[PDB]
Amino acid sequence: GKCRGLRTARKLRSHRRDQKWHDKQYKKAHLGTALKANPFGGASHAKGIVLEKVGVEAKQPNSAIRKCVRVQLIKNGKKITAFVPNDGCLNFIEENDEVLVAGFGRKGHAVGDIPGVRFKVVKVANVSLLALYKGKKERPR
Amino acid sequence: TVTIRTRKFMTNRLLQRKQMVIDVLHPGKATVPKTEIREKLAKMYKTTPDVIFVFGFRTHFGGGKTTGFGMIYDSLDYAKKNEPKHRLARHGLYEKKKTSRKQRKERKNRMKKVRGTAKANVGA
Amino acid sequence: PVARSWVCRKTYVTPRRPFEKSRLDQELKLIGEYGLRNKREVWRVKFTLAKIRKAARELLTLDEKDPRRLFEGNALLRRLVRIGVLDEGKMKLDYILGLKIEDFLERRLQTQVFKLGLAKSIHHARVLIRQRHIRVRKQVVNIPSFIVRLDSQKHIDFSLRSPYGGGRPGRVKRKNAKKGQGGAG
Amino acid sequence: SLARVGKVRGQTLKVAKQEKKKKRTGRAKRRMQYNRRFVNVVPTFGKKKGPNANS
RNA sequence: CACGGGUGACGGGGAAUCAGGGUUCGAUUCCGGAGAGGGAGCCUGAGAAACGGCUACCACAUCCAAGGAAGGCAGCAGGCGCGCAAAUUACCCACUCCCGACCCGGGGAGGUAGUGACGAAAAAUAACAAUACAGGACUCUUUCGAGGCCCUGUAAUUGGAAUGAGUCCACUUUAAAUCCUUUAACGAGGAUCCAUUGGAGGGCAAGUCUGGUGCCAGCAGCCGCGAUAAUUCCAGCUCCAA
Repeated sequence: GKCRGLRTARKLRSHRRDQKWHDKQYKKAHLGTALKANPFGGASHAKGIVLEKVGVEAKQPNSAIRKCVRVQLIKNGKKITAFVPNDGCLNFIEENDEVLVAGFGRKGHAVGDIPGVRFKVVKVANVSLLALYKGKKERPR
Repeated sequence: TVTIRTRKFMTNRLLQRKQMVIDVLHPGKATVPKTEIREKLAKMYKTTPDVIFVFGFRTHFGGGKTTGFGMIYDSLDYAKKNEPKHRLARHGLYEKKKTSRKQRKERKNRMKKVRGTAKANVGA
Repeated sequence: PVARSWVCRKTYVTPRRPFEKSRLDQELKLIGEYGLRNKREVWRVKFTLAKIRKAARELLTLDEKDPRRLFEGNALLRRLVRIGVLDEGKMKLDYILGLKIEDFLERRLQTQVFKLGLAKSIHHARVLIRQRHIRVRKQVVNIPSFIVRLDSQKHIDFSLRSPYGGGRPGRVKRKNAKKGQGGAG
Repeated sequence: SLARVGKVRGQTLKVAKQEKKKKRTGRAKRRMQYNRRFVNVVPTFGKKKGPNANS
């Protein structure tokens, strides 16, 4: 503390109440701007519609062509670059398919070699991409 | 080898009965039936087995001890005075109704609509 | 509004660091010494030890000749005596803190059957507990988490309905007898 | 581009799973684990190699 | 710090994390407040601005013979939509209580069944013996080798002994059932009656093993791997965590 009076409790409370807003996590938790700008809306998963598939060039030293999907959500209609995690799992996703999109773990941040892509794909038309990669289930045709 | 002990013995004159907790020890066999329970309580208490109603057996783990509750009345008139009709029907001196509750609710709400003496004509 | 309890409590607490080499070494030695099933079987006894030692520290922080301190201390020492981990001459609340996980695991009924010697191994004793051949005071104990009391330690023997004791033989003996009578005629 | 999806998974050779005796589980698995950790080996001089260490 | 605005604010007893301090949630079985799509008004009645009460407007919506009548599931189940997201159009007043003219009748309050890996507790998927072997506390021998008074483990080498998942008489449980326990007769040697979920550079435990790819495909929460010798990719084996 800075002021050490005997009855400065309202001064300390008002000063800490004004200085909590300068923290990033407190502002992200207590203002509705980030919660409105979040396409999930404070959620963990969201269903959407595949509209196109984009090959994104990777970053710095590690170079690759990552396979992202432009997903248009249902509850907001916003468009998200979602990442297809496993190998060979882009061919399981076609145009105009309802896929499930979640975060990646860094709480809204592009991770590693993939620039500007925050989210990833979990399930593809009520069939998970993990099962499509393992070969346990079959895509309904 | 089936042994019946009676704990928590109580004489309820306001209920006109005796009551006890029955502990049945049966070494190396299955659960004895309520008919054999009533017979052994009859030959123990030297009374008629018609007023001996025993219910609620619980078998402990291992298979050598069961515990239930029992009461012994004085007469069948007193048993029908204060004894539940379902446990009377367990032994067979009473028969309850057979009309099920959903059809009874449907019949009651149909009789609620039609007003007059014709409710007997509405019901069945 | 329904009539039920909604009262539960986790008996185990996972450690803070998941992959400590010394902690995994100690738990692996504990299971390989006392015949346990997994790591939760270690962690729940570790958390009961945490409860007992935390209560002992809370009593030793209290002042001497305090009624709550003497009451809780005598109750905890009575519990330790009746579960049989602490000796009858060591019934003092200052000696609770010098007690160990191995002394808690020595009072398991699997370890008690192995120390009385009616079984062959610790895991074979657990096999006997599973297969229900033993009883404790005319009560079959199927679950090896039974805390054996010091008064009930000498009452551990084979059960009544048991092919290893005074009972009917089992499936393999009946099948061998049936095959022998079918081969004889 | 987007035309090389699943290239390595398409061009590698599929090797079938080798048959094997089924593993003991649970308390027997941890007992066998303790038996292959401690009571079989002896304390030798130098750095002790790992379980999967091969030459 | 009035007034004004916002709240993904009903308030509290409480829940999680916790040294001490605090931080977050609380709609949720206990109490108090508000209401039956939105307001407003009233009879009855001790108690209502009541909605399984009415009376007018807005929005939704049913049958009609076209004159009319009639509704309020944020109750119980159930249906559509919205969704990342959540169960049967079952049985009963027997357990706990309530109502009435009341010992008797009723109660989608409540209780019992069906789905259920939110979650909490216990806990199967084996053990023993014999042979070949690899070694530890002793006697002898400089080693090589021998003995077992005491041992520990491995091996589709072999052997019985025991039990449970399940099927299933019967008893018990219960308003009638269901589940638990007991009990006949069945039911295990690849005991096929087969346990998976993630990783193996560091954090953080675990191959510089084998084949292919060659800054491609892909791995990786962070640093970082991958340009024809990849301990980090894809597969086989092995190991590690639960």
